[PDB]
Amino acid sequence: PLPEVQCFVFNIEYMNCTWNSSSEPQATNLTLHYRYKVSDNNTFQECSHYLFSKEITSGCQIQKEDIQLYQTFVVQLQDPQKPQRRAVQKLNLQNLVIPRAPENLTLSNLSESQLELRWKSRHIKERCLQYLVQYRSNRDRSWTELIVNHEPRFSLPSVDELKRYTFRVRSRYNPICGSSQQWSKWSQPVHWG
Amino acid sequence: AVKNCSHLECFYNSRANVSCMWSHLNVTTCHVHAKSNLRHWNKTCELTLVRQASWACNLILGSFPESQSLTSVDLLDINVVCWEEKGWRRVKTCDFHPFDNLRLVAPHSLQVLHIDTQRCNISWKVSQVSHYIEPYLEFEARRRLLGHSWEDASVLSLKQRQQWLFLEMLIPSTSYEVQVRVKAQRNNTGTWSPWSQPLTFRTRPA
Amino acid sequence: PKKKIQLHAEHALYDALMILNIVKTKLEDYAFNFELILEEIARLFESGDQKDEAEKAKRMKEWMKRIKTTASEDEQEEMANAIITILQSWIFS
Ligand SMILES: *[C@@H]1O[C@H](CO[C@@H]2O[C@@H](C)[C@@H](O)[C@@H](O)[C@@H]2O)[C@@H](O[C@@H]2O[C@H](CO)[C@@H](O[C@@H]3O[C@H](CO[C@H]4O[C@H](CO[C@H]5O[C@H](CO)[C@@H](O)[C@H](O)[C@@H]5O)[C@@H](O)[C@H](O)[C@@H]4O)[C@@H](O)[C@H](O[C@H]4O[C@H](CO)[C@@H](O)[C@H](O)[C@@H]4O)[C@@H]3O)[C@H](O)[C@H]2NC(C)=O)[C@H](O)[C@H]1NC(C)=O
Ligand SMILES: *[C@@H]1O[C@H](CO)[C@@H](O[C@@H]2O[C@H](CO)[C@@H](O)[C@H](O)[C@H]2NC(C)=O)[C@H](O)[C@H]1NC(C)=O
Ligand SMILES: *[C@@H]1O[C@H](CO)[C@@H](O)[C@H](O)[C@H]1NC(C)=O
Ligand SMILES: *[C@@H]1O[C@H](CO)[C@@H](O)[C@H](O)[C@H]1NC(C)=O
Repeated sequence: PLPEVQCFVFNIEYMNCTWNSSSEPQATNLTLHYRYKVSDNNTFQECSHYLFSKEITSGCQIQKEDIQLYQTFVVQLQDPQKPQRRAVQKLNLQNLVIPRAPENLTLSNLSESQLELRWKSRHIKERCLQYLVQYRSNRDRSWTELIVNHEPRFSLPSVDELKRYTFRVRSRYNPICGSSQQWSKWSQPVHWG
Repeated sequence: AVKNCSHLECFYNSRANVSCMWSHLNVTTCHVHAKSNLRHWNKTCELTLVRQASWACNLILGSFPESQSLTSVDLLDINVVCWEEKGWRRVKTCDFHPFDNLRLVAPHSLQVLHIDTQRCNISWKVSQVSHYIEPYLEFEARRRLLGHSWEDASVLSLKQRQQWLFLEMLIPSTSYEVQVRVKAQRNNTGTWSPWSQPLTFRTRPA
Repeated sequence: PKKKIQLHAEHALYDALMILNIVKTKLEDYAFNFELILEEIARLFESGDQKDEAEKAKRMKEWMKRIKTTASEDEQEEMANAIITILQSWIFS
């Protein structure tokens, strides 16, 4: 029984595939090979940059040069000593993308009544991402959350001048460019009041 | 606005309803023929007078209200025919791209969930919104004082899909009226939906 | 053009996602609409000298027809994911 590899594409900049080396009684130092489901260009390639846990391979890192989101990614873990001891996995990369937290949040006074929130994305296109805005007032009440789709702008039609508002957003690679379900880390909060 | 003919304007509710209005010797009966290029059917309706120089028609393209009768690549030829002495005479003929002429159904089910002396949360439901455009929903509401004008009112924008607004800075024991409307800004070629049935509410006294 | 196929691919994806939901739980209406969009996507690719992409669009149109009669649950998910993956590639790039 070999540990299952878990891959995550981070902001479509680099891919970190890792396996749990503690499952085996003796660290056998496994090897990872990958290829893509594309015809006439199909053959495996050994991991160029291995990750390490106690001088034993903990995982593998794949750079953007070797990342094709919309071609089925076939990863294969194997024991170098015993070749018959191998595990293969079929991964859709566009459903495993975790974005980097949105940055450059800006609040603007659209009117004396309403204010607008705008943010940006580092690497991924704004068309692809799906955002989740959270805002709460000076009362420190529970966050009021709602999802904005594919446009990095959020509207607050009515505001209380006495109350102090806070804002934070996080993105997701879903649903038109990928089907990823993991939300990104929260942005740095932006306050008004 | 329709591309091929000048004076005819038609609107698609993004589900199964296309409504055309004609802006105008004058004969008794006139009809509107619509035939899609991808679909084999041919729908017809009779124009009826609504106001001065305005005649309306309703092409019901489906059996369900939420049925997706047209797509983004559809193109139906809208023809206006009027019965004369010798019979049907083709008055107008034009092309019509449905998802470039979108006018959704007005928001409904407006109600107040919470109301304070200065705070108020108002909800509203939507109907006949296609899955094609549902993620791109946008809302605009206007709040007016009772007795004042709707053009005097303050129009608030919800550039996301919220379907509620929490109002602040409201005067105690004061009556307001609110209307909401909806749009999908994919390519911004469509127009705003009509204003919802106004909701009249009064804040708690001080 | 690329802007036209991007817009059509997003609407085709909404049909494909709705059908996948129906499969795992009006399917003829969404499938017929899906076929019309993929027909137009193929023609747009044919006009732009991208024969391989047009061949993919014609393939996905046939896969959708097979999905309503494919017995293998594992193959149904593969064909659904394959359609969705390609549409997302057209939307992204
Ligand atoms: C298929 O679609 C058609 C039309 O397409 C739709 O058009 C607009 C209205 C949007 O909903 C689009 O999303 C969509 O494409 C549907 O017919 C329309 O239905 C609406 C709602 O029922 C209706 O609007 C209401 O009309 C009420 C009065 O109706 C009677 O009179 C009119 C003639 O009106 C004339 O007189 C009035 C003064 O009395 C003038 O103000 C006006 O300018 C005209 O000169 C007549 O045509 C009708 O048949 C009736 O006999 C009116 O009271 C309502 O106002 C209230 O509600 C609105 C919100 O809807 C608020 O904003 C207001 O403040 C009020 O509170 C509405 O104005 C349209 O007139 C209908 N249009 C047509 C062409 O029939 C149809 O139902 C759909 N069918 C299906 C099966 O889905
Ligand atoms: C105004 O009312 C709406 C509707 O009840 C509230 O929307 C809820 O928001 C929370 C998170 O903020 C969600 O978990 C609920 O599912 C939402 N309900 C609905 C029906 O969408 C909204 O929070 C209220 N406004 C404020 C400021 O609290
Ligand atoms: C990269 O790999 C490391 C090592 O396993 C892991 O801790 C990390 O979560 C991976 N992803 C990122 C974005 O660092
Ligand atoms: C495990 O394999 C890696 C392969 O890069 C190697 O660098 C490392 O030295 C090996 N560890 C041991 C203990 O042999």
